[PDB]
Amino acid sequence: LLSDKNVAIIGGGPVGLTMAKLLQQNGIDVSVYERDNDREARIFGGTLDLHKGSGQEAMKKAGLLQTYYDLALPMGVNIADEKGNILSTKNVKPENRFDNPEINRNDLRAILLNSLENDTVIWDRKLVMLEPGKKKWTLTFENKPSETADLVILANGGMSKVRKFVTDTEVEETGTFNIQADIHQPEINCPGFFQLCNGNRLMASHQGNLLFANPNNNGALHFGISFKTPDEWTQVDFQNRNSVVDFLLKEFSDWDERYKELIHTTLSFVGLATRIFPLEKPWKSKRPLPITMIGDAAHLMPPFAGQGVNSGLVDALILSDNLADGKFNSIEEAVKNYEQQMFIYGKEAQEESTQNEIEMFKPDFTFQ
Ligand SMILES: Cc1cc2nc3c(=O)[nH]c(=O)nc-3n(C[C@H](O)[C@H](O)[C@H](O)COP(=O)(O)OP(=O)(O)OC[C@H]3O[C@@H](n4cnc5c(N)ncnc54)[C@H](O)[C@@H]3O)c2cc1C
Ligand SMILES: CN(C)[C@@H]1C(O)=C(C(N)=O)C(=O)[C@@]2(O)C(O)=C3C(=O)c4c(O)ccc(I)c4C[C@H]3C[C@@H]12
Repeated sequence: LLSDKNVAIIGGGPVGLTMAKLLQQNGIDVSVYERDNDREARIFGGTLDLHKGSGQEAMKKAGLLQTYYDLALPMGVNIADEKGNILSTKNVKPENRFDNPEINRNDLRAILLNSLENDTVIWDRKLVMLEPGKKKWTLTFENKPSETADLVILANGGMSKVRKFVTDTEVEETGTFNIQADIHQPEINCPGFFQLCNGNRLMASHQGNLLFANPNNNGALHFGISFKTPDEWTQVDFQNRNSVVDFLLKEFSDWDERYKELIHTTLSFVGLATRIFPLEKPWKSKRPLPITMIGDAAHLMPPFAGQGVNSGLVDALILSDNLADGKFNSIEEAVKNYEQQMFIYGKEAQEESTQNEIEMFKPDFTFQ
């Protein structure tokens, strides 16, 4: 159905690599073009958890579920207030494979990459421009040779700049903001807080500020602080750690010293306004050649419903299935169908994540 043709996946995240695998195992010629310099580029962020009905199904179809279980770490959850512990949900042994197990992002990438043929991914390729030829797409990469493909799948994340041939829809800010950081040797560097986590994830919310932590992301503590974006904003510089610290100390002044210590020992902070790429409007029905989008390029949504990668890996599964069978008359029909399905579950997820985002920042929120 792609019989004499080649496919170009833009972006080698979890969604794009998985796409690559499901396509490659059906004999389809595919390349992944990835901005990052090489296999070993550190991916910043906390862990991902694949769910039994969605994410795990993609891995299962990929022959990678067991490997995901082997590397993934199930975790409990503690809910704390701006000092003490309010609930402790440890994982029960029949729930430990179950829509739980936390995996590190480099670990996940290493599983996917290893499952692929050699030289499927081409590194150090930043797609800047896309241009429709007669029977093929011409792809322009910063300071590197251009390439052509019959079908482009955009898997290049929520801030993809190369979406115009699918949709004119734009990324939007939702009104909240996130500060993320890693602490190494958390047991040395934030002892008291590491001891509150006690090997579990931790969440606390108080007076509009939400704190989330995972104490064991391959031995690093990853934490996030989220809040309604200030009307003043931006007016904090994420390059000057001092300006961030000062801001967080004002905001967190009521909180226990163990949380303050977290802000104190962090070397480097990443500030990111929550964004949504809303599935508000249908995508373009007239397109010059075959192109589509999966993952966060398709449906970037706030990270508070835990959804995100899961619906992206479902996109992978539905799309590859659709491309394989030759049930459809044309690539263009296969894409249309995938997109129809994705609009439905994607909108579901976006509503869930939006409503949770609203719920959580509602002034008097508590996690139970
Ligand atoms: C702070 C934060 C916390 C999150 N927490 C969770 C969570 O707990 N659970 C969850 O399910 N989701 C979470 N998400 C969402 C989740 O991380 C993403 O949904 C997932 O990584 C999306 O996969 P993706 O591969 O589609 O996008 P990405 O993961 O963003 O992959 C995009 C890839 O494309 C590359 N790329 C970008 N531009 C180009 C280009 N021009 N050319 C070539 N390559 C390019 C990038 O290098 C990257 O490799 C979170 C997101 C954020 C920001
Ligand atoms: C991205 N950032 C806002 C948060 C974060 O920093 C962490 C983390 N552990 O560092 C996370 O754990 C996070 O990625 C994350 O995983 C979250 C969830 O899984 C989640 C959920 O599944 C259902 C309801 C709620 I409500 C949440 C909270 C979300 C918090 C997310």
